[PDB]
Amino acid sequence: NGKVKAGQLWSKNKEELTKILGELKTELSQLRIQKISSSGAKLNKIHDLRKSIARVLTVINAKQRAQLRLFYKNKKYLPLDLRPKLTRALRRRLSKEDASRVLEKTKKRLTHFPQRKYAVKA
Amino acid sequence: KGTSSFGKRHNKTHGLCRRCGRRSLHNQKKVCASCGYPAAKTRKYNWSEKAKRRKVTGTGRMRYLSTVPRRFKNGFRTGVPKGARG
Amino acid sequence: KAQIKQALKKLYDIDTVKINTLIRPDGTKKAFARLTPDVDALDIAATKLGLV
Amino acid sequence: PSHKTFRIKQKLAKAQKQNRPIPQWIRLRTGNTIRYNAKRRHWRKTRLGL
RNA sequence: GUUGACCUCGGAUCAGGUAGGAGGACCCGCUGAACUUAAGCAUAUCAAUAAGCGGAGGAAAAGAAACCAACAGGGAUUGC
RNA sequence: UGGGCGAGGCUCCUUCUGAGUUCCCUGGAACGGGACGCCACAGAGGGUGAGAGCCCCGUAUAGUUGGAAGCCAAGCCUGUGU
RNA sequence: AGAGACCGAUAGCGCACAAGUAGAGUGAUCGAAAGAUGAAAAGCACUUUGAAAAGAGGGUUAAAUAGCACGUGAAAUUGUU
RNA sequence: GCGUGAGCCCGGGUCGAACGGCCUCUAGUGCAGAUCUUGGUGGUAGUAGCAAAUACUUCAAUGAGAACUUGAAGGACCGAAGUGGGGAAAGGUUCCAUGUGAACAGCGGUUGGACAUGGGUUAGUCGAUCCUAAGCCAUAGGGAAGUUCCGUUUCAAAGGGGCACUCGUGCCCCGUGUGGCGAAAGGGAAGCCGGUUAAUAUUCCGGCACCUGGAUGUGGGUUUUGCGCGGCAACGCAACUGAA
RNA sequence: GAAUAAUUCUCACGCCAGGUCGUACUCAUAACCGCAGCAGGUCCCCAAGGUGAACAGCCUCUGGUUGAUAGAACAAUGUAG
RNA sequence: AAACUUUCAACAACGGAUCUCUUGGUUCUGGCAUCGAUGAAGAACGCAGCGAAAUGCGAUAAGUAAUGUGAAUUGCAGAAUUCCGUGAAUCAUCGAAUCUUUGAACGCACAUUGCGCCCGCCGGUAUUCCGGCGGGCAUGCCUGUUCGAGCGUCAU
Ligand SMILES: [Zn+2]
Repeated sequence: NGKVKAGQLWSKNKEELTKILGELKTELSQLRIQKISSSGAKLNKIHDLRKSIARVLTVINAKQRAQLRLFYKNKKYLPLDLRPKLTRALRRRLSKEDASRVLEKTKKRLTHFPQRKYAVKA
Repeated sequence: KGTSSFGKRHNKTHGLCRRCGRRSLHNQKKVCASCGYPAAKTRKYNWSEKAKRRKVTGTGRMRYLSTVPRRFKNGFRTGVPKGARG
Repeated sequence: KAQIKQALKKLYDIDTVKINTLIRPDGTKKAFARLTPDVDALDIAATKLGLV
Repeated sequence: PSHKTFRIKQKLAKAQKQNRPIPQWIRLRTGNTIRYNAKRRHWRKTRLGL
């Protein structure tokens, strides 16, 4: 046959994506039965079919992740894999609001005597 | 001693180790003579500089640490570029 | 052996009486499957694309 | 011996697998310098470490 | 007697968290030699060094005087 | 002694850039020798069948096409004493 | 990332090459040798002797005094004249 | 050809891409020796030598080529504490078939445990898996600056059994004790005969059997004296309630 | 826990199931260790006939080999008898 | 007189010096600060139309998605695309995924592909037995919740 183009795979639902995967896995095994003691243009079909299964598998996984992320919006606790992964050291630094707090007596001085803008003439 | 006594050698002091793959696991002692298994630390000493370089970082696959420099250059961003399809 | 018997029934709808397995020197597993007496195996080999 | 373990059984398969000569069409590539397999092991010459 | 508190000490696959390992050129500590020199050698020297052990960062450490001075007095720390 | 706007400038990536294959001799092949020209804020370097500024990639100068996120800031608009 | 009054394959790092590889040791550990055909494979069709390896003609090339034991090919040692 | 000398210059042959004179600067700057370092090559030399384990011979076939390939017929040795038939440790494809130039088999080679291409190892019953021995290591605790040393029932609040609920989540008993690893020769539930393949079988095929675990029905037995009869006895039989 | 059936009968017959890994070949004057196709070293089972006190020595049957570089001559000196 | 030994030249041998080359070393100067229980460094086994090694990747396995460029790859074969748009490549960039067995390594162990427990679904007459699939069960410490022990102790 031919490739399964990724262009039209995006405008599908989950069920028909799972259906197409059914035949795709089928004849790959069936065609492997008779590949022995023969070799021709059919050898291009195994490399054709193997990659075709890969494309649809990624699409199904990607579609599930996007919809799952919508569910956990506006939630305090969300699963580990959906949390951002930056670095072990970067996940334990103080937040911006915590590191910017100041004491009440320090703010009083900074309000009335800040750094001024000045110039001195020759 | 000599050839006559060399024929009596059909036993094994050491076997394969689960952490370093070398045949340096004492059967009776149950400790590896190269990587220090089952201790948490890995054996390493400063009186031999050649031994340290034989198992230093960067002599293997580096499955995860090899892609970090590229990620830092872009500032550890997430998302997709503007109007990508998907 | 339990998984092998299940796979054949779901994929080639053939029933077996017993399965014997061994591991070849190269590192692959080879399994012998014996079919029930009423079913014929010679024709199943032909009709299931097995080279005959 | 006849009594073996799966770890030793697995290890002997790979050692035998990577013991056959190079395919013929390798030496016909452009800019090739490989002449022969330099890691040939024979059971009467070299003793592999289990 | 019943019942309700306080203090101390425990159980749980209770809810949420955190430490180990790698690297160790540079940096903060502990521990600690002998070869060698003295034309011998024991105090001394090599040396408050090599090896061994613990703990961090892109720098670390130090730091706003229980200081230096004896002057007509200087004024946190680090480096040349 | 609060708040809000804010030109303009600076960092990063990406589009584009001058001039001989003229004539003769040796040679398997001119990138060699001789004659005649051109460019140059560009005669650093490399390739092309032998030493190439003008065959090709690049090199010098300020501009130019498009895009993302942070800074700085000329100068303006409004409350007010428990 | 940019450079040098640095080395030019017994030099320069142990490694200019499938080098911490092949190999040795029960083990801790020890650890080499090895770059260059031609601008382009155009890597010798066909005939003939031979059981075969190969030889003699004949071909490609500017050159086979460049034939995958291949640029230049010194000395020790050897053959013929 | 020049110079006392270290050295310089030219003629002829081979080869194929860079190189000199003159004044200053700079250094990893000049080899016969060090039982010097690495690589290469001679005389000795076609020499020493290839002599333990009793021993070979005739015809035919294959082939370019046969003392050490194959068949037949003679002659010999090992002589059941074997040069026979099978195993543990160790080796790791050495097993079987077809083909073959060089190299190896200290002579040869058509042959090979060598080279090239393919194939081959089936288990409820044979082993591992289970239990402990000498011994090793966690837990409670105490030392040590520390890597870690001791400790194995010890100055410890240390466990496991049953039932019913629509539903897990509710009840009720006992309590001196409470870990793991460690044997292919120790302890241990169960398979025998015949045939079969170029190469495996107590496994494959045919026949005839056994053990454990889990569910359930018929036959027979017992009971209205509710849980069997006989023999003086040693005891017998197809069964014949039994928790802590 | 029964008098009209019930049965916790270790009796006979009948129904279902039994996972995982090893299994080729040598075990030695050529397949393991001694730098090697080395007169060395390396744990067990089975055990025929005659002579004879006998697993002593000598000959034979089943089974297994005929494999250790060869041809010609017979001085000295040697090793063994 | 030959043979033999020695010296020189010509050509032919053995061996790899000399001359020329270099996608490699060495030293100095300049810029930056980024591993890991959200499973690191290291180890094992696998994947190609024809592969042993190196390089790359993990049963989605000599790669997949997305963006850019704009016609290849090449030892052989085969097709693929052909720029209408539905897009070659061991291309460049990289913001979404997969990621076997191990390793600080974490149910108990390991010289064994060994032996267990809890919860859910699907089969065999099955809450208890057998099989398949998915999710769990290490230690020290902090905050909070909950259930408890003791004439340590307060009031009826
Ligand atoms: Zn180890």
